[PDB]
Amino acid sequence: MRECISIHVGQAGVQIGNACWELYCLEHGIQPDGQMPSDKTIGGGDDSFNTFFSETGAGKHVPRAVFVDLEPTVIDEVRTGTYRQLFHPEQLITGKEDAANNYARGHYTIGKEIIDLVLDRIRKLADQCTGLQGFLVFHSFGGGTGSGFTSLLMERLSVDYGKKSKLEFSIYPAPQVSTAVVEPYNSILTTHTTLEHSDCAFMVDNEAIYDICRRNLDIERPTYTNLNRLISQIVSSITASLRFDGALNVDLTEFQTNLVPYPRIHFPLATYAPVISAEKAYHEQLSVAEITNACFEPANQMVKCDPRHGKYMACCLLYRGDVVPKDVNAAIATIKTKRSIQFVDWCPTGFKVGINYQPPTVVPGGDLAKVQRAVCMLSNTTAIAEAWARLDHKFDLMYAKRAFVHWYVGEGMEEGEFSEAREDMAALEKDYEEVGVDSV
Amino acid sequence: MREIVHIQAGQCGNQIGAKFWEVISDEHGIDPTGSYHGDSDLQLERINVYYNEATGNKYVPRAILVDLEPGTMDSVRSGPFGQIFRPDNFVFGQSGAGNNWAKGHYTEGAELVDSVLDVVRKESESCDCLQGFQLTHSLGGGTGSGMGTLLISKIREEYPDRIMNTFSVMPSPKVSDTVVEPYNATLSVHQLVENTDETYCIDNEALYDICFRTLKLTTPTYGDLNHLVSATMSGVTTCLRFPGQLNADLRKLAVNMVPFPRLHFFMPGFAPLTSRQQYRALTVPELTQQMFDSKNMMAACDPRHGRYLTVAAIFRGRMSMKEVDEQMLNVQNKNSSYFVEWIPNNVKTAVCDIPPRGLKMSATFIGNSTAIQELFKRISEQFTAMFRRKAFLHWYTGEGMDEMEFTEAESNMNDLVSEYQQYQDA
Ligand SMILES: C=C/C=C\[C@H](C)[C@H](OC(N)=O)[C@@H](C)[C@H](O)[C@@H](C)C/C(C)=C\[C@H](C)[C@@H](O)[C@@H](C)/C=C\[C@@H](O)C[C@@H]1OC(=O)[C@H](C)[C@@H](O)[C@H]1C
Ligand SMILES: Nc1nc2c(ncn2[C@@H]2O[C@H](COP(=O)(O)OP(=O)(O)OP(=O)(O)O)[C@@H](O)[C@H]2O)c(=O)[nH]1
Ligand SMILES: Nc1nc2c(ncn2[C@@H]2O[C@H](COP(=O)(O)OP(=O)(O)O)[C@@H](O)[C@H]2O)c(=O)[nH]1
Ligand SMILES: [Ca+2]
Ligand SMILES: [Ca+2]
Ligand SMILES: [Mg+2]
Ligand SMILES: [Mg+2]
Repeated sequence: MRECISIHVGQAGVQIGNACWELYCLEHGIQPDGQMPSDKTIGGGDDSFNTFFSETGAGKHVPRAVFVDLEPTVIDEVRTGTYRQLFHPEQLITGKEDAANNYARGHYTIGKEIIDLVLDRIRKLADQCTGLQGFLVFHSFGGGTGSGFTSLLMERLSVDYGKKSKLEFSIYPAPQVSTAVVEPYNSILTTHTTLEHSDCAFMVDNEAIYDICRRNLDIERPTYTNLNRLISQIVSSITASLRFDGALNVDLTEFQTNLVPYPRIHFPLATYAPVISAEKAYHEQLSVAEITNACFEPANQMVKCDPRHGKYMACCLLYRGDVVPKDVNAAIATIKTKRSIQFVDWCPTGFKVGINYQPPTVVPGGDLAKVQRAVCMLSNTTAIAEAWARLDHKFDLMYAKRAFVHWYVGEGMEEGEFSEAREDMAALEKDYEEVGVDSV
Repeated sequence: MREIVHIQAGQCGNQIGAKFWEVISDEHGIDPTGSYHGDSDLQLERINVYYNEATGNKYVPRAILVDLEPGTMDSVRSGPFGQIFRPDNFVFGQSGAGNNWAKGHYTEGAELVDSVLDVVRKESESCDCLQGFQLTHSLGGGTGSGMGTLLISKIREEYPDRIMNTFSVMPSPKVSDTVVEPYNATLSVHQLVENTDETYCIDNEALYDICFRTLKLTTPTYGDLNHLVSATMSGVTTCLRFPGQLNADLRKLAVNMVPFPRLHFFMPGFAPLTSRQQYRALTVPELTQQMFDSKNMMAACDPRHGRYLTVAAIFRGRMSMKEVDEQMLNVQNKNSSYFVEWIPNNVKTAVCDIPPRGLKMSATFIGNSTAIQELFKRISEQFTAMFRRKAFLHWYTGEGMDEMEFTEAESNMNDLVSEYQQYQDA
């Protein structure tokens, strides 16, 4: 019951997938060969970690996950690497030719050749669930597969699973690690196409994560490995309620109720603390008060934007590790009397709190200090629309001259799809303005 | 034998209900295995009101446990007195109700409700003379609120001549799980206005404030709130469970307490409320004054902000009935303005010799006060603050509801508020 199926799409989705599943295994005591000594029920169970892992009769704990990419070289490293025994070969799906940074190739030309196979593989995972709750879809905005194939997949999932929940972790592009000039096109196209098919989407701004690694972990020039380990800690905080039990544990769906006031307004801002090196953490315990305060520091947000210049529609605090309500309540009280936290007038101002008692874990050879306690704040703020504004403006600059548009038209698309997508984004930006205006 | 059938629904409903059965089982001398080990015949005289007798002189709660997910009832079954319940009386689904009245009332709850009614019928069928039903639930979630009120409607259809009694936990922003609680509570209150005879209104903020301010609990838990509620429920049902003259059954209670059919929402109270001086002897005068103290009441409504239509007071323990009568007469004679003058002798007092475990004496207060309108006004305000912007409505329209049903629920509760106001000025 309550199974969740993860789908990792394109290079960013897959490599972030690598980092998350490695981290989950460490959190649950699952070895790279899938064996889990502590699990006394062989070949099945309804434990909390079974939401993310199925079990074979031979005692293997297998991720409820599909990895998909239109070229093979990223997934080949999964097939041949440390956790290769973890996955059944059929869970790892590849084509020969990628989408060349072109949404149109991901959604149409190349994607259509593999979409039926991908859905068949997902169906095989679904059939093994007794109470499937929904999907978690990991992908970049900027890549041709991450944008175009993800959109196609989400559309097809709506048809095949109806209104079964679909959540995204979406990688928003940054110039420091971007690989295509057309990523703003791809971002607007996939955001428009997927908008009606996603229930909730956690955007991860690569520039925000890049900055955090440079500033808080003292990494000179962060690699995807650096970025992905941090992102997996944040993803793990968000899914921990699904994978662990506990008296004070609050289900993600319950936070979701508060986080989505209207279908289109479904983009929470995640903030995570503490991000600190081993050298800085040594002999320096960060209390509940300190990590809570850090959530209202914009430098620690997963998306660059300024909530102090917007309005809140929800604030959720997801704690893990050595944390009790007494300390949380005191920390929140201090914050309410010192911070730029303004809510819209049609929303209650209470902070919603969840506590998972299983302490944070780290991967060997990582940059993050092992800490006793951590917190992920999920807020619904009008400020996140800043991210759309920046992207929409880059789109406008290029599209006014129709730069690179021939690449998309050549693969069968029409200018009509571009302006339709961009108008949807304009409406979204306007939606975020409107929800912030006071009631009459 | 006037049997009562007990139903507990959803997370709040089952956690409080489990505590309730723990508390009254101890009072009746029933251990966790259903065996009787008391030393007083008073314990068994009306035991059949709440318990069935099984083979081997076992007593089994006439209780049905209902939820749309298995978690809380798993905990109940694993709890202290979990094995005392009839295994077949656990009725549950797997998908949950997501804090959504529509899921409880129209979609998920609809799929489960017939199986619940089958167990309700089985229990009713063996009753020599069924009084009616008591339901424990919250109004702020999905299962207790939505499926609980669906249940009440179907029970009324099948048992239209039986009394329906609820213990209903009202949500508060201060002790809140989700922002949609005012939607769920407003939808449910209209159901309760039409389909219950008596509803005890328990405000979670009142419970929290009693724990923090009076009991000096620095960080109250749901567990703490639930022990308050359980103690209160034990007190208010004392007249049903032990030999007595006043309000000895559900119908006679309703006839005494409900002068107008819609105004059947009660403010309960309990004394003593003591912080951990806890050994100090309590006097009847002190019991009486605390029982009527707003701080000892559980609807977060100021009694002095309205008037009492009717009041029932129950005293427990060995004490002077002469002094009880004197003290009760004193309260009415010294604050007579807060009792409506057009219902003569509207304060009834009962005394029961058996006090709650670990106390020499205690007192429970049940008030039908027009000040309860403050509770519904609060809910109505919170409702409108969101509804004016149609915020969070998609959770409900996605289950097939339309906005018109929210508009009608809103109007209905504002009508109720107006109806209280007219008798407060009468
Ligand atoms: C927090 C106060 C606890 C105990 C007090 C000293 C008092 O106890 C005595 N003996 O006088 C009691 C009556 C308090 O005034 C009550 C408010 C306590 C209350 C009902 C709830 C608290 C919120 C909750 O934390 C709870 C776990 C704490 C103690 C309960 O075990 C007390 C017993 O509970 C009962 O059901 C009977 C009435 C009786 O046996 C009572 C002695
Ligand atoms: N955080 C993170 N971002 C990545 C990673 N790999 C790629 N990206 C970002 O993703 C975008 C590029 O899309 P990719 O996922 O590489 O492209 P793809 O989905 O494989 O699509 P095609 O290769 O065009 O078929 C750029 O913004 C990159 O900076 C990664 O491992 N981690
Ligand atoms: N007093 C009390 N209130 C509770 C408890 N659990 C939940 N609540 C309240 O009940 C409402 C949530 O409904 P809940 O019963 O959890 O939802 P359901 O399981 O769908 O009926 C909110 O107002 C909570 O504050 C409890 O154990 N005790
Ligand atoms: Ca197992
Ligand atoms: Ca169903
Ligand atoms: Mg690629
Ligand atoms: Mg709940």
